[PDB]
Amino acid sequence: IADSKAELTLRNFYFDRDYKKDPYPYTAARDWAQGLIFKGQSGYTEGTVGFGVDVLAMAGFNLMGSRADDYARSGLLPVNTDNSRDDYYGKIGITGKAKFRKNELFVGDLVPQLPTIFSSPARLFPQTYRGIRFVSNEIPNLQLEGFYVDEVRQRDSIRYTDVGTDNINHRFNKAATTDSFYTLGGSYQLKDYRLRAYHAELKDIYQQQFLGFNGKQPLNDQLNFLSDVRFFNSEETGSKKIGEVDNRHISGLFGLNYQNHTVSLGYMQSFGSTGLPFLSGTESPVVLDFMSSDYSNKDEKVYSIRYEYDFKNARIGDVSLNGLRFMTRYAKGEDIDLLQYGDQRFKEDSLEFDLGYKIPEGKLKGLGMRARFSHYRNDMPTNMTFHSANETRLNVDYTFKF
Ligand SMILES: CCCCCCCCOCCOCCOCCOCCO
Ligand SMILES: CCCCCCCCOCCOCCOCCOCCO
Ligand SMILES: [Ca+2]
Ligand SMILES: [Ca+2]
Ligand SMILES: [Ca+2]
Ligand SMILES: [Ca+2]
Repeated sequence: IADSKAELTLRNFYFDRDYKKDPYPYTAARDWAQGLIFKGQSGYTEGTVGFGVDVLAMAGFNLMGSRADDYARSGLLPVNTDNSRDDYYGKIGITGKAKFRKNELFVGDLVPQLPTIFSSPARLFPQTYRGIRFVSNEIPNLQLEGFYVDEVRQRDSIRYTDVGTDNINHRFNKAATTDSFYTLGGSYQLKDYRLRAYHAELKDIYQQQFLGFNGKQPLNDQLNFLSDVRFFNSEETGSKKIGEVDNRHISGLFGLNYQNHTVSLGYMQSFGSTGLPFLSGTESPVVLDFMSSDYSNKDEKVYSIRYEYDFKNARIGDVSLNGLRFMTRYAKGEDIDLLQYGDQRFKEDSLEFDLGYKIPEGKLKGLGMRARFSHYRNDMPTNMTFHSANETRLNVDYTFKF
């Protein structure tokens, strides 16, 4: 007990991606949902080997009634083959764990957080996987980790299904599934920088390596230089169920932080015969994580700029603004090759705004609210995955810690 941990989160999420050109038959992807999530992580039994258990429990509700059925699926709620939402969905993940010195083994339901396998947090509930995770912290400053998983339960699903890939913008021959995925590597923490390397195989689909670093380095007493750089290398393997895969992808975001301001510039580029592959049900793993597209197409070059302010030291009269944060960012992607268009190339851009407030003290401490807006355009054909849209996400969350 004594080192157990538990939290209960209540979430209200409205999602509206309002398509500019109403690609028949939908005017928007939209849903309004509420969710409860319980996350419990026990400590370990005493013994040379210690044992414990972790649990994740999720209950979600539709707040739009049958009205929801006239819109394209958001991902907040399960949607049936006639487009009707399920009005309620519930699901439980359990994990058994064992520890020997600073080595831990986890078997069951998992929420991976690696560049080769990163559970999507971007809808109501987390994506989860079923398998085995091993983590060693025996080496100071280095965390070694691996996953072997064979099923995935998507954020908007109550069922485990086979691991695999989605087909974004017809990037590959098809979306495919398979029976296993494994990844292993490590993360090394320096004073001001973290360095990471991982290898992954999605059986008969692709192999992928990652190298990356991120840091926050003081240039003097008041100015910090922030960096996050990610490199992927991907190739097809085995029976090559999605066909050729041939990609290198580099992305970086570089920022200056001064007196609670941050200004950053971002760059991405894809190289190779294809775009970037990654697991189904989740966002691209590259540095720029925008609302309305993955920005990860074959040959796409991406330029971005970002501004943020943390209002920790700001006030409006007697009202402290601590717990307010503002961000805005713009990205443009060009030289997009959709493969089936000869020498034609495509382009896309996004202007986003993000305002979040978390109550810092008092009775309502822990209550958070966020509003995000994206104006997204592209000149891509109508059979592609992402369409010009004005996208709004509104969140109100409250977490109780036990
Ligand atoms: C209720 C206010 C919501 C405001 C949202 C828009 C914010 C645009 O924000 C940037 C705000 O920061 C301006 C303050 O300038 C201070 C000067 O430099 C040092 C301050 O730490
Ligand atoms: C839409 C334009 C891009 C963002 C520009 C922001 C430029 C500065 O705007 C400041 C607006 O005010 C925010 C409210 O600030 C309250 C207190 O800040 C106190 C700083 O000590
Ligand atoms: Ca519309
Ligand atoms: Ca159903
Ligand atoms: Ca319904
Ligand atoms: Ca090849």
